[PDB]
Amino acid sequence: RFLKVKNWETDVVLTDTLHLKSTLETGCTEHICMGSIMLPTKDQLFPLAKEFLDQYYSSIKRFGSKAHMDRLEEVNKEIESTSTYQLKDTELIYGAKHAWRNASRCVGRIQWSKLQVFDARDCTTAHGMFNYICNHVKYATNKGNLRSAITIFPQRTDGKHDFRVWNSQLIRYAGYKQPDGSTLGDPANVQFTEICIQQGWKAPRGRFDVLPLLLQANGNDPELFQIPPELVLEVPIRHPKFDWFKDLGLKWYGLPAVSNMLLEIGGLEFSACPFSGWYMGTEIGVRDYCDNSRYNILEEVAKKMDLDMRKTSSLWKDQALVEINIAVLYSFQSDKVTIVDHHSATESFIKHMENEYRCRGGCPADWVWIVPPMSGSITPVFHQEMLNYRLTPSFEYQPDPWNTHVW
Amino acid sequence: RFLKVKNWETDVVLTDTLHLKSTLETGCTEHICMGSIMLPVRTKDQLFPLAKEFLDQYYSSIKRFGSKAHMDRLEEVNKEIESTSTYQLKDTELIYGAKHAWRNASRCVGRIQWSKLQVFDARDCTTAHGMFNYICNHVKYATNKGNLRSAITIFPQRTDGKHDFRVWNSQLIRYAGYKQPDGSTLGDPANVQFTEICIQQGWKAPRGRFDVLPLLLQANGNDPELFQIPPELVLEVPIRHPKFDWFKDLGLKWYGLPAVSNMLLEIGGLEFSACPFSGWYMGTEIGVRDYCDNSRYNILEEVAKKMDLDMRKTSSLWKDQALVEINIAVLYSFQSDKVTIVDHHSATESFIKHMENEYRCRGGCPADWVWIVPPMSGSITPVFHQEMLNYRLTPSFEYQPDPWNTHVWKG
Ligand code: HEM
Ligand code: HEM
Ligand SMILES: Cc1cc(N)nc(COC[C@H](N)[C@H](C)OCc2cc(C)cc(N)n2)c1
Ligand SMILES: Cc1cc(N)nc(COC[C@H](N)[C@H](C)OCc2cc(C)cc(N)n2)c1
Ligand SMILES: C[C@H](O)[C@H](O)[C@H]1CNc2nc(N)[nH]c(=O)c2N1
Ligand SMILES: C[C@H](O)[C@H](O)[C@H]1CNc2nc(N)[nH]c(=O)c2N1
Ligand SMILES: [Zn+2]
Repeated sequence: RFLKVKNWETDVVLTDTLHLKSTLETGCTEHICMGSIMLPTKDQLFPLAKEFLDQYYSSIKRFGSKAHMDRLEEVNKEIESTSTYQLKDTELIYGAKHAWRNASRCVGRIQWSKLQVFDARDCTTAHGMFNYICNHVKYATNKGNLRSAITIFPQRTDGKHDFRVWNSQLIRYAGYKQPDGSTLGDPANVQFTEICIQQGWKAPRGRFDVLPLLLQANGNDPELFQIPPELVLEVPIRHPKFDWFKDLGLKWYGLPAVSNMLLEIGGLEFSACPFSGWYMGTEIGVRDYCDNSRYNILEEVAKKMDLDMRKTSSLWKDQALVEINIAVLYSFQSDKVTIVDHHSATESFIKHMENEYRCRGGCPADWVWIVPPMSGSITPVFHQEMLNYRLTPSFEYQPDPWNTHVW
Repeated sequence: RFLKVKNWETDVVLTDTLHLKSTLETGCTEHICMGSIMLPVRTKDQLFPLAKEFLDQYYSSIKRFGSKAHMDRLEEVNKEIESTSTYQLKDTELIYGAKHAWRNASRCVGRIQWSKLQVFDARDCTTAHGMFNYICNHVKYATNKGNLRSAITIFPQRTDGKHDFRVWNSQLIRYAGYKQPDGSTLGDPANVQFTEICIQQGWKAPRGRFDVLPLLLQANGNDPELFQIPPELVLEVPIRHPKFDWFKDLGLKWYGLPAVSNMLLEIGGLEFSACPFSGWYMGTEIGVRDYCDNSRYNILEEVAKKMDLDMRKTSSLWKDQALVEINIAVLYSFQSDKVTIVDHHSATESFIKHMENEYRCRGGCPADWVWIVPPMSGSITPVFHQEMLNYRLTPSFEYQPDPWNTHVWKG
C-alpha cells in the first residue's frame, strides 16, 4: 500500500504514497500489464467537484475553513440547480497547472507551476477562437524565448455544443499522397490535410506547408483560418560540421502546442485547451525526422555521410541519428529559439521527481514515454523506477472530431 | 477474451488469446502500473495442480493429449507426490520445460532461438566439485571456439529448501571489482560485494581491471566452495575500433559467453535453484550497459576525450557520439575474432518476426517493452513502435534472492 521506487544507478529509494489518491484506471490488471499500449450527469459530478475543491482549499492552507465550506455549498447549490458549475479563476488556474503536474508522460514537469493560463471561457465563435489562438501563439513564442501557456475554451455542456480544435497541434505540416505512390510532407497528417482541402483550404502542395486551423465553436461545423505566417516561427536545420546538411532543405517549427486533448478539472471537461511549451531536441531529430512513418530521412543523411550502409552492424543508422540530433539542437540554439537536449531534460526530471516525492509523496511517471527515444541508458531516467497512475486534474486523449462530428 | 496490440509504424494489429493461460501476478493493478519496477517449500496441495497443468501442456505439445500415456503419467506423478511429497521429471519433460521457460521469458529479445537449446541434465550431481565439472563442460560446449551455442545445465531441484543447489555467481563469467581506500573502484563496480565474498572464502585476487571471478558453488545446502574456471576455457575479445587506432590502448576486453547463473527455473511446480543458462551477446549489453553505465566501467569521458568532442555542454551530444563509436568497436571486435554477437538492429528485427509468428501459432508472446527496447537508439528499432502485452506464463525463469543473504553457514 506504501510503495518503494529505486534508482538502480544511485541506490536512492523513494516512498510513494500519492498513488493512494489515484482515481482513474490504468489498463493493467494483476494478470496483465498494458504499460506499452498507447491508448489503454448530476450524481457523478458533485463527488468530482468535492474532491477537487478539497484539494484546492488544502493547497491554499484553508482546508475546513468557512470559505472552503461555503464554496462546496455554492457549487452544490449550482450543480443541483444548473446540472453543471463554473470554476473561479483561481480554481481554473490551479486545475490547469495540476493537470500538467499530473501528466505522467511529460518529462518537462519541473516547469509545471510556471504556466500562463489564458481564460477563453467567454469565447462564443470560431473567429474568436482564432483570435485567442493567435494571441497564445504570439505570447508563447515571444520571439524565440518560449513561455509555457494554455488557452482554455468553454467547458462541455450537453456535449452537442463542444468546442474543439480539429488540429492535433496548433502548428504542423501538411501531408499529401502522390500519384507517385510516395508521400509529400508529413505522412502523419495526410488524413487531416484531406479534411482541410475538402473543407476549402487551397493547399500549396509543398513539403512543409503549415496547416490551417480547423476550429469548432459551440458544436458548430468547424471553420478554416490561416495562422498569420509571421506568427509561426520556424528554424532552418543546419549542422555545425557538415556544410552539406542545409541542402537537405529541412526546417521545423519552434512551438510545440498540443491542441487535441481534453482537460478535466473537478469533473468539468474542457474539450479545447491548446497548450504549449518548448521542444526537447529528440522529438524533432529522432521522431519527426527519423521514424519510418514520418519524414524518414535516415537513408538520405547516411548517404551524404558516406557511411557503409551494407550491414546493420556498422551502426550507420545510429551514426546518422546522432548527427541529425546535433543539427536540430545547433539550429535552434543558433537562432535563439528555446530547446532542451535529452540529457538536460531528463536530469531536470529526476530533480523534479525528488522534489515531488519530498513535497507531495510521489510523482506519477510513465517510463515508456519519459525515457528518450535515443541513448536511453545514458540518461538518468532509464535507471529510475517509476510508478504510473492517474490523478485528476488531467489531460486525456479524446477521439478525433471528424469521427464524432455530425455535419 | 481477445486483446489487441498495434504496431504504430506499420499499423499491423495482433490479437492475443495466450494471456488467458497466465496465472502468476504482474505487480500491476487497475490503479497502478509497475511496468518499470525491476522486482515487482511447497505443499502437496499446491503441487498437483501445477504438475497437472504442466503435463497437460506437455502432452498437448506432443499431440498425445488425453492418451493412455498422458493419463498414466498423471497417475504416476500423483502417486509420487502423495507418497514422497514431490516428483521427478522425465528427461523429455525437463527438456520441454527448459525450452518453454525461455520461450516464456518476456524480457528476452533473443527468443526466436528458443527451440535450439542444448539441455544438460545435471540432476545426478551431488557435490560442489561435481557442479564445477558440469559447469566447465557447459562453458566449453557453449563456447565452441567462438561459434556460440545456447545451453542450460540443470542441477537437482529444491527439496525442503534446506538442501538447495546454488551458483553464487550472478553469471558464470564476470570480472572482479575492488573498492579502493580512496573510494574509487578497480574493475567492475557491479561485482564488488561478490568479489569481497570470494576473497573472504580464500580467493587470491590478482587485483586488476578484468580478473575473471572464481566460481562459488553450493551443493545440497552445504557451504559453497571456490573453483577457478580453467583460463583456456574462458574466451575473451580485446576491443578495438575499425577506424580509431587509439581505441585498443584503452585496454578494454570482454568475455564472449553471457551465462546467467542466479535465476530459478520453475517447471510443473518444481524449483531448480541452480540452472545456469547461456546464449550470445547483443552488442549493446557490453557497449552501452557494461561499458557506459555510470555505475559500471563508465568509459564515456575517456572515449569522448580521445575523440576530441566538445565536452563543455551536453547539447553537443558528445556522450551520444562516443556511445555509438564504442558500440561499433564491440561489434567489430567480436566479428573480427569470429565470436558470435548480434547487433541491436538485427536482434529487434528478428524479435518482431518471432513475435508475429508466436501470435499466429501460439495466440501470443508475452513481452516486457521496458526490457526489449535496446538502451541506445530505441526508436530506430522496430520494437520501440510495437505494443506488447506483459504477463507471466509457466514454465518460467524467476529472480531469487542472493544466497549470501539467506544461507545458513555450517562452518
Ligand atoms: C516547457 C517545456 C516542456 C517540455 C520540454 C515537455 C516535454 C515533453 C515531452 C518530450 C513529451 C513527450 C511528447 C511525445 O513523445 O509525443 C511530453 C508529453 C506531454 N507533456 Fe510535456 N513538456 C513541456 C511542457 C508541457 C506543458 C506546458 C504541458 C501542459 C500544460 C505538457 C503536458 C504534456 C502532456 C499531457 C504530455 C503527453 C502528451 C500525449 O499523451 O501525447 N507539457 N512533454
Ligand atoms: C541466444 C542468444 C540470446 C540473446 C541475444 C538474448 C538477448 C537477451 C538480452 C539482451 C537480454 C536482456 C539482458 C539484460 O539487459 O540484462 C535477455 C534477457 C533474458 N534472456 Fe535472453 N538472449 C539469448 C538467449 C537466452 C537463453 C539461452 C535464455 C535461457 C534459456 C535466455 C533467457 C533470458 C532471460 C530469463 C532474460 C531476463 C534476465 C533477467 O531478468 O535478468 N535468453 N536476453
Ligand atoms: C506541450 C508539449 C511540449 C513538448 N516539448 N512536446 C510536446 C509533444 O507533443 C506531441 C504529441 N504528444 C503527439 C502528437 O502525440 C502523440 C500521441 C498519439 C496518440 C495516438 C495518443 C496520444 N496520447 N499521443 C508537447
Ligand atoms: C543468456 C543470456 C544471453 C544474453 N545475451 N544476455 C543475457 C542477460 O545477461 C545479463 C543479466 N540479465 C543481468 C546481469 O541481470 C541484471 C538483473 C538485475 C536485477 C537486480 C534483477 C534482474 N532480473 N536482472 C543472458
Ligand atoms: C508502443 C509504444 O508504447 C509506443 O511506440 C510509444 C513508446 N514510447 C513513446 N514515448 C514518447 N515520449 N512518445 C511516443 O510517442 C512513444 N511511443
Ligand atoms: C528502472 C528500470 O526498470 C531499469 O533501469 C531497467 C530498464 N530496462 C532494462 N532493460 C534491459 N534489457 N536491462 C536492464 O537492466 C534494464 N533496466
Ligand atoms: Zn502495468
